[PDB]
Amino acid sequence: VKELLEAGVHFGHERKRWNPKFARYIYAERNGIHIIDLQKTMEELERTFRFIEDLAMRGGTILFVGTKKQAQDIVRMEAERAGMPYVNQRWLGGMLTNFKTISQRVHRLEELEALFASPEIEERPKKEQVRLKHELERLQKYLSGFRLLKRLPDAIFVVDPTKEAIAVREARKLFIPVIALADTDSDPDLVDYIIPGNDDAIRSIQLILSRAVDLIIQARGGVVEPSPSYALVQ
Amino acid sequence: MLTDPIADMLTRIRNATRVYKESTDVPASRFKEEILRILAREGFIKGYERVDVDGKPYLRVYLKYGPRRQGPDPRPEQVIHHIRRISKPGRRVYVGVKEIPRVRRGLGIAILSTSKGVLTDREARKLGVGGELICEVW
RNA sequence: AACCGGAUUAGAUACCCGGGUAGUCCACGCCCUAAACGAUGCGCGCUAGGUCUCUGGGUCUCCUGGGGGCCGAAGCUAACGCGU
RNA sequence: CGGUAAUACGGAGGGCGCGAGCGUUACCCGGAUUCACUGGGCGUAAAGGGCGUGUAGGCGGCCUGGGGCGUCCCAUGUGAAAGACCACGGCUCAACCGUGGGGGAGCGUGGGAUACGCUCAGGCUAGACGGUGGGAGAGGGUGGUGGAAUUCCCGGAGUAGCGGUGAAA
Repeated sequence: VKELLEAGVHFGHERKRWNPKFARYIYAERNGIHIIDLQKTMEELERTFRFIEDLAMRGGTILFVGTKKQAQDIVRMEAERAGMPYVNQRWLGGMLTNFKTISQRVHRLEELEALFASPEIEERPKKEQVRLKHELERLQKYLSGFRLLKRLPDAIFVVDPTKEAIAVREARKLFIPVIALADTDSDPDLVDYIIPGNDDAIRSIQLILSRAVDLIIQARGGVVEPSPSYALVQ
Repeated sequence: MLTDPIADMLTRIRNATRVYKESTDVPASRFKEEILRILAREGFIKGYERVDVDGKPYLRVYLKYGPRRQGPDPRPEQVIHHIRRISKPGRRVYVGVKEIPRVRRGLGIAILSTSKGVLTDREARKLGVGGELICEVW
């Protein structure tokens, strides 16, 4: 069930803010805007999903990254609808790269789940009370989907590679293959498996992402509903 | 007008490949054709073909690269890493058969024009003839 | 410019003030220098784009020439930068 | 390096390097791609001529044919000896020496090739120039004319100052 779904309103997006590297994956410039060829979207989408399968079934790990308004919450869903880690709030420099050291923050996060419910729940010099228990805040805020990552991922799934270029560059440095939902800002050449689509339309992001998580579960049996994600659409 | 049609061609090719174009034109001459077939035969270009663009003869040259490479910067390796004119109209160059250079322990090639015709260096060594050392590739 | 004065100043052949000749303006003939600077010789082909603008043409949200600017692909550079 | 702790001076011990030599000075090549042919450069490092016009000179688009000057190939002649190089040899070795062998650009002669460069003879229109139509412009030369302002002269009116500076004069 694809075909026209994307053609809902999730074809073409950005306008003359382009990157001529994307000249291939475009149909026409109607009414001032760029409109992306969907035949080609599919051509790529298969190969891309086919990648997902082959490493999904092998029991891989995809690191999901979306931070635009229009993604964000739709990432902490489908990622968690998959047990797959995600970055949602802000991409920290060296997440893949300085990983060992960024991890030390998770090493130190879950020292607080301990003292969440412990003899240290309503005691200790109680200015420390809030500050320690408001330190977990920064921690829970940024490392929500990141705590699961215990080893470097086998892939990264991105929704805007020119927004998330800092992550991508980290990937490729580590040869971690880059998967991305990407439109006419983004430089294809450094996106390994490409889903030429729409970095912005909240509909588009979901239509694609959710369905890609579907294969991640289909490759381990037990698919469900249209999935807990239909946004505050209006 | 154009001062070195051949040198211009090598360049057009050089320039196209570094941005990884799939194709280039070069206005057409029979001598240009003869050089092209060497590149072609020796595995540097996918091939050329004649076309007439805006009413006048060009040769469409089809370039040829490597596989998308691994890490940061996935740009392919070039098949033609180094194409270079030797005998320019300023300083014309002629080797005899004894002085024909071997480009890069053989992994290269030197297009070289003789009275037996346009040849690689091994072709010309074998045929036993020298001439205008045209350029070199690898 | 010079020079003649007034100031200021340790002095002040200067900076400030008041005067003032050559000169600056014109004609003709000389002089031929300069940070005569984009400190980048002339011509031609080739090599992403975005944007501002002067001037043509066209089917006139855009396209297509020729100029003037900035940012910037590839590449270049010791760097700063340069980048149709 | 040396100004009271000197591995840098002078000395001694020791050690390093060579050895019937070891140092010194002079000169040549080197390294020096530091005159760059191989093999460099000129925005700010030294380096673009203040700008043009165009003399000689250098360089020259696409197609065909003739000539074969450049270029290339074959043969041949020349390239003395010594030297250099490889072998074998003669002085007990070597230095020295002897015998033999091997190349070689360059130039001459005869023959041959014609892709490129040259030349001659035709072609072509993409470079250049021209035709017709249209455009913007402090591009240049000559005459002419306009308003604002300064200075001076004349008149009216009017009175004790103006000016100038940081302050003054």
